[PDB]
Amino acid sequence: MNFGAFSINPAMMAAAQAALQSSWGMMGMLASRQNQSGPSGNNQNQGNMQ
Repeated sequence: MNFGAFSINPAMMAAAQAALQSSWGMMGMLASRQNQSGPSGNNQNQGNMQ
């Protein structure tokens, strides 16, 4: 009797795919973990006087 008639239009699956847009792709000032190109941070203690 189900000649493809009881096929349900996706919504939860549809929203899940859209939720990815909020999952990642965040703004830089919101994600405090910023990357640096090279050892410019200087974590060495030798040469560090405070």
